[PDB]
Amino acid sequence: VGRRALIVLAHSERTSFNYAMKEAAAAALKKKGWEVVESDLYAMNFNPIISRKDITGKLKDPANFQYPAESVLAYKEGHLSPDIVAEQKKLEAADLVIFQFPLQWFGVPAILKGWFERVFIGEFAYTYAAMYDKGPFRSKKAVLSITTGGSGSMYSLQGIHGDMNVILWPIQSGILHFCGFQVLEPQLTYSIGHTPADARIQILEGWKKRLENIWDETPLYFAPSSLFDLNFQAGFLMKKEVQDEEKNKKFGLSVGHHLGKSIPTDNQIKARK
Amino acid sequence: VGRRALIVLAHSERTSFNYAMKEAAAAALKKKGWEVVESDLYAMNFNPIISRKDITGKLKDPANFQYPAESVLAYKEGHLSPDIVAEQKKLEAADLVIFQFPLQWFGVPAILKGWFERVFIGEFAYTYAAMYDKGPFRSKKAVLSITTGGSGSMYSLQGIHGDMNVILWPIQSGILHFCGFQVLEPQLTYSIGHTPADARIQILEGWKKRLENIWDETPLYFAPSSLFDLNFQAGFLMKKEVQDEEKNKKFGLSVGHHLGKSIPTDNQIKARK
Ligand SMILES: Cc1cc2nc3c(=O)[nH]c(=O)nc-3n(C[C@H](O)[C@H](O)[C@H](O)COP(=O)(O)OP(=O)(O)OC[C@H]3O[C@@H](n4cnc5c(N)ncnc54)[C@H](O)[C@@H]3O)c2cc1C
Ligand SMILES: Cc1cccc(C(=O)Nc2ccc(NC(=O)c3ccc([N+](=O)[O-])o3)cc2)c1
Repeated sequence: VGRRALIVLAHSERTSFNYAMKEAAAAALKKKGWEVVESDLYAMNFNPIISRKDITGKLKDPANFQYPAESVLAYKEGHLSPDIVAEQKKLEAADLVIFQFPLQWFGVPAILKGWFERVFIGEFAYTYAAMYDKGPFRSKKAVLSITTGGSGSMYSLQGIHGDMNVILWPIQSGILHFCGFQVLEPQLTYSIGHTPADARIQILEGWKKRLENIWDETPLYFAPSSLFDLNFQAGFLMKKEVQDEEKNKKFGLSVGHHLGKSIPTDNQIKARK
Repeated sequence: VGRRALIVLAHSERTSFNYAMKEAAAAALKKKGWEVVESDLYAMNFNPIISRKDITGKLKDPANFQYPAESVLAYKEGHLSPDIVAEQKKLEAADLVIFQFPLQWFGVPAILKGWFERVFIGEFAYTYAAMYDKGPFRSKKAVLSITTGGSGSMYSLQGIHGDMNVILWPIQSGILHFCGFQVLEPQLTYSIGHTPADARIQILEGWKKRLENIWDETPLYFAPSSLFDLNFQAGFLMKKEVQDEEKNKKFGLSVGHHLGKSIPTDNQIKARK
């Protein structure tokens, strides 16, 4: 159990179900003796774009600009934009991280996809040496909590919207696990434009119950980077003895590591593997 | 063949490979007698956030705000924000649509993920009746062209980054096909931070070759919405006779329609199915 957390609301409104879920998250963690940092994004009319004005001091190369390179430099010295630096020390503090938001266009709203870019800078958040489960934030846990337009049958394995494990891999593995996070199961509060008034409290209640023993959960299964060739000459492929083990096995490992086989369904939604 | 197009650069720089790819796209289409609209996003320091100030006139409900509902209303009358309306008539004009950008955090940069939200409004872009291949933009074609941090072996089926078909479903199906677009194959220009100076011309050349007979291509396979239960009582599931046809078949249909089976690999990258 850890003494700290971070919540990130990503909806304009303070009337929304997302706000209520955040205030429900707040009151829940506050009730267990956790510190609850809040990066209410829309409230702090946050910057979502990457111009060259993230870096404070002189540009090392102001002719052609690799933002990748010029950002990494700016961190280690200590002259980035301090609205990035402010948000960074919350993460160094916070053991848990909760992202509350709506699914609009099969992904996270624009204002969080700018948060991810500007804050998660190389060395700080990710390295191309310290990757995935070896990554900086490996001693942390992270959770998603989404508010969907369609129903839960639409995003089934055979709904028109297709699988939901598929829409969570880009995020839960590609961002959170890539930095280090032991990604816990997400909270899929579907079709909220239909739900009754009382069932928009049952959801808010089941959330608070869940948040009690949240650190003591077991996270989702991602093929650990102990199973891979971490050098860029072989091609960063999966280790060659482990390839033969899975050719007698029926499923994949993750969604992205389907291996052209069965997807162990609810890989990104349930944890028991 | 159509007499129009639209390109959307989503990188700050005009030195970038993305800019060169856009200028290469521009000169290519201009050479074939196509009109080339350009929404150079960073140049038009574009708005990526959704506040309530997209709608011009009075808010129908300024107590609790569904942006979904208040946006749809605002379109059909004709008093949205005109920087949205300006971008919209380009789409009504443009037959083809090219998205040039970098893959940062397993997806599209923040400034395009705001473009998608504010411009693709209900009735205009998508409907919950006219869905997918029946959708508004069904008489149009759309393409992606990406610039990646890692190499092409990393995003193989057994690389640490996992599949690339998996990272393209959220976008190519969940955005473009959902509106209508017959999504043509994407342009995966990998690891550009390593590439030699001359091979950063071979790529720019092969692009221009490809753009000549681009409309005469055959698009990617997405399970058409003729195969689905388009009413929200059964649950928007796949039609019940078609379910039995695929239980004797070995592969899935799409990535999201894996059906817990093999993924017909390069579903989102090659077209022959
Ligand atoms: C916060 C952050 C997170 C990231 N996360 C990931 C991740 O999770 N996974 C991942 O794989 N990558 C990641 N990346 C890396 C990202 O993919 C790279 O930024 C991008 O792929 C590299 O292209 P670029 O547009 O940034 O570079 P460019 O600015 O396009 O550099 C390309 C070079 O080609 C030159 N060039 C070639 N031809 C021409 C021409 N005709 N005219 C002019 N110049 C030319 C340019 O001058 C330049 O030097 C991340 C980057 C950042 C900043
Ligand atoms: C009752 C109430 C009040 C205020 C606020 C709220 C709320 O959070 N609404 C809400 C409900 C749903 C979404 N997501 C979508 O609408 C949506 C758009 C496009 C897609 N898509 O194509 O997958 O899904 C966003 C906000 C609900």
